[PDB]
Amino acid sequence: PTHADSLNNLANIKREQGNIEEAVRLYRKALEVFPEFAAAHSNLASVLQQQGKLQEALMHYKEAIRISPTFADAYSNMGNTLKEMQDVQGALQCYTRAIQINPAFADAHSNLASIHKDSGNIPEAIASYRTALKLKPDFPDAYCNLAHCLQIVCDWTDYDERMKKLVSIVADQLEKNRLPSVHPHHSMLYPLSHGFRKAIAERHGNLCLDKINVLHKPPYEHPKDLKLSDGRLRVGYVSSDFGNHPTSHLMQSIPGMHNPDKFEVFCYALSPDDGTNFRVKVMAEANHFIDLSQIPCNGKAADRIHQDGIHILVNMNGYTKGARNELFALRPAPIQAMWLGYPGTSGALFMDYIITDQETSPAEVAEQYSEKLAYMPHTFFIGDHANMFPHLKKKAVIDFIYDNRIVLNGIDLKAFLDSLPDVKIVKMLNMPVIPMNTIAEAVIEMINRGQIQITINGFSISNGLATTQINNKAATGEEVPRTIIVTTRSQYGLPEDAIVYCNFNQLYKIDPSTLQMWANILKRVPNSVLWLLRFPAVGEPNIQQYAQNMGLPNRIIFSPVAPKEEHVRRGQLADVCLDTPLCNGHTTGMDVLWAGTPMVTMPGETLASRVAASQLTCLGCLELIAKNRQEYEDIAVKLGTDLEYLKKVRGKVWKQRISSPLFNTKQYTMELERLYLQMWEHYAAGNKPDHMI
Amino acid sequence: VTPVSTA
Ligand SMILES: *CCCOP(=O)(O)OP(=O)(O)OC[C@H]1O[C@@H](n2ccc(=O)[nH]c2=O)[C@H](O)[C@@H]1O
Repeated sequence: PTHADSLNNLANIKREQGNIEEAVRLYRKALEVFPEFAAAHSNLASVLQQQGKLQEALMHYKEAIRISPTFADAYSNMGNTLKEMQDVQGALQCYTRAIQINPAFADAHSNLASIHKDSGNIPEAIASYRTALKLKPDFPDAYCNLAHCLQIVCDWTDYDERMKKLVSIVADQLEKNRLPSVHPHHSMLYPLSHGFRKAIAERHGNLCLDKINVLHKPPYEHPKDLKLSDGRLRVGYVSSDFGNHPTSHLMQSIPGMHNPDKFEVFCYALSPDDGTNFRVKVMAEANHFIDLSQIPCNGKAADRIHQDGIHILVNMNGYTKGARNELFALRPAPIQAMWLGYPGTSGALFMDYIITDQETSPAEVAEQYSEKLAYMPHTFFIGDHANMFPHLKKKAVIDFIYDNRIVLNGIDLKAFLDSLPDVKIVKMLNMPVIPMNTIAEAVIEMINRGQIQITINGFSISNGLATTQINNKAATGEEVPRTIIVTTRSQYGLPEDAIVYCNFNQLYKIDPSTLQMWANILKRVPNSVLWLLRFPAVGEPNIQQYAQNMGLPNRIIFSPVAPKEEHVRRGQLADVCLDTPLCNGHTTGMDVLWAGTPMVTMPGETLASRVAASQLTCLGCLELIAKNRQEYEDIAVKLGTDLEYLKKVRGKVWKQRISSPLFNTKQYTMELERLYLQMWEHYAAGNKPDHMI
Repeated sequence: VTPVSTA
């Protein structure tokens, strides 16, 4: 019993150090000496949970509770295990039981708060975190998770004080070599130093290294040349997001456009098949597709990669949901590169390169990254919009001349227009204009009444609000629409006679400084409106109130989050997109540019704050990039007042989304291929990774 | 319903 206590206490310290194998051995020894040791069972369970041995963990949590029925911490931690098994009901039953046993138990309230947040109940998550902090005022995990909840709903009460405290918490945790409470993916939202952001990432990367060290794997032996692969470079794309996810919406065409004479493409899915066409396409077009979600053990999964003989292993998750960076910690390939899916450094020694570009990641700030910079020649960003939304390549309008009040798009648009009596062609290449006649009145009536669809001259004419009722795969971007679609300002309650500024990002990317810039722009441009999304809806009244305090009178119009195709299509109704400087639109940036909408941006220092500028630079619209806040406001106001200049800039975006490299997936793949061969030839000549420009 | 990039 006292012998068991010493073993348990030692195990606890071994665990804090990341010596997982030794911790497990010691807990098991403690239980051998004292079988009825509830704390030892619970501690062993927690380390088993950390290793992914969820059923074995459960068994030990239950044993702890059988021994001590009021062991609130066992229930709390059992709840986390059930949550990891996707058993939300079981998780809530355990958290609520823990809180019933001990209502003053801060950790349980914090765990309950997290599952509320994950479920989409932000107000209850906020409340539970505030309870946790009331009970234990020094609780870094709860404070930082609360800070993100408040960010999500644009609650900026004591914002500057909150930001200072977050930085203080991180400093203190890094100085004591604890895992920081700010998640790496969230670190770009807070005014932390580049050193601190890199250090956060590094500590999270180290969790993966600790988990793989239990396996006792030697270094893998890596190919020195391309002899076994018939002169083909074997590239492995590892992602949890081959499916309906923004990353597939960016790169689903890339695997299939690789040159099979020089490349062999392996796609390693970390997620099961979600039934979507995105997954179908990558599975069909990759040379090889391997479902690693079927191989939960990271040792056997990493062996699976090494057999395939991969030269370049590409990490598309970083520290996003579904990552299995334990696979990369094992180094099953000689070159390992970060690409596209994660807008930051891994901070980890097991990743060699980050694929970026000179606009996103200039040489100056190379200390921000642990990896070496590998530059793509234009932008590292890419979008599959040309393939997914080819019906948006051309448009027509109805003259109720405006390009963005009443818009038609469709694969068969040309044939429909050719069936109409008096269509006017406005040169920009050109925009057809349907004059106000009986046919135009039929279309406007469909929209006003909220009808799903009509037929004109045998052509199917669809209401853009009803896409999920007509073809749900066309709504998600899984299929191209087979009808002509109508999109109007009146559908979204937008003004017919004023400038529409838009931003379609999640509201967490907005901060007080940003909303102040936007208010300043709106005050300078009479009648204009700012179009935002209910992303989530509970953020709306906070935004509206802070805007009221800055002096804005119904100048901000919210719309619901839409299905993918509608979201992209409705961007055609805006005049100008106002990008979020804190963290730019990434996928959302590509979406707005595909509609022909100019985006004003102010590049910061973080990778996440510079993506929009890189997109615009590739597009060829340097005039939309601001060097400071005054320039951002001046650019936006000029676009909203100088209507000939707006027309020119919109025409430039409309043309250059086709003529520039930005959406050209073939050109991108070929450039990516050149970069892979540089990486390979550099390594084949015995060299360590170095920067590449 | 709307997938996003998340931590
Ligand atoms: C991994 C980062 C993806 O880029 P980012 O611009 O940060 O976008 P997220 O917020 O992670 O994802 C938004 C996601 O939602 C789509 N969308 C937005 C708005 C809407 O009304 N309907 C949507 O379908 C975007 O296209 C993007 O995929």
